[PDB]
Amino acid sequence: VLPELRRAQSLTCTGLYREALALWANAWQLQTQLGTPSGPDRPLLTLAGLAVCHQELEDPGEARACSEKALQLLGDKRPHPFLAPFLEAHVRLSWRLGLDKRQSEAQLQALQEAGLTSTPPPSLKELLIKEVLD
Amino acid sequence: VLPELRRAQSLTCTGLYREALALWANAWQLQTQGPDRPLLTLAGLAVCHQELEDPGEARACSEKALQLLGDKRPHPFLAPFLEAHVRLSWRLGLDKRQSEAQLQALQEAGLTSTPPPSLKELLIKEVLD
Repeated sequence: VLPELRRAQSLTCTGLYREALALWANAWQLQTQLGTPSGPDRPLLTLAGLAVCHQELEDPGEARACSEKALQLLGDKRPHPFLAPFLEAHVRLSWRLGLDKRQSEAQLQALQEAGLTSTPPPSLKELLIKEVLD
Repeated sequence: VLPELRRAQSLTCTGLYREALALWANAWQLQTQGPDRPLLTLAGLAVCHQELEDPGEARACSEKALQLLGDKRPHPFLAPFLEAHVRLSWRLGLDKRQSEAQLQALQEAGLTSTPPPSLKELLIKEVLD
């Protein structure tokens, strides 16, 4: 998705809003099914691209829809994918070193007791390799 | 920085941790010169330090990561987005009271600029390489 965002970004910065819009729009579609997102600065960047291009073009209605979607994402209690893998690595590394686990534990058992990550959470290594460097 | 990170990732997947650590660590101090590349480098360091049985460096790395993630600053996109929402709602004769109240509170507390940054500003300033 990043080569497309790259091009959409340059096009938008030059002022080719209509050319840019389609690129942001397909990148949005990619993310929304094939990942839901993953980590939410890229969705937000995409929606910012859409909102700007729609305003310039000017579908203020479509721009307002983009803003709504963004504010929902921003308002939702969505942890960031790396928070669970780090809590787990921190609980584990505290054991290896004979140190306290219970604030990192209690936090991982609240993300679990409220549904925000799996019991066994994803691991640092899992997310490391699955991350695309595009 | 990306060449160094993808090269580090592939050695980590290959199981060559000492080699990959050297790259992750160098990629870290080049970023010294949006928490995702940092978080990922720290995950690279924490995974390699751990495999090489340097658990303390790994825990240190994971400590920074938990710091970066505990950040209490508003998401940078929040204010630009409220501004856009208020402006567009007014233009279109729709309700802006809630979003405007939220923006005004951020402005009053000094958590954003008093005409906030625009969506275009953040679009420009963001780096994808």
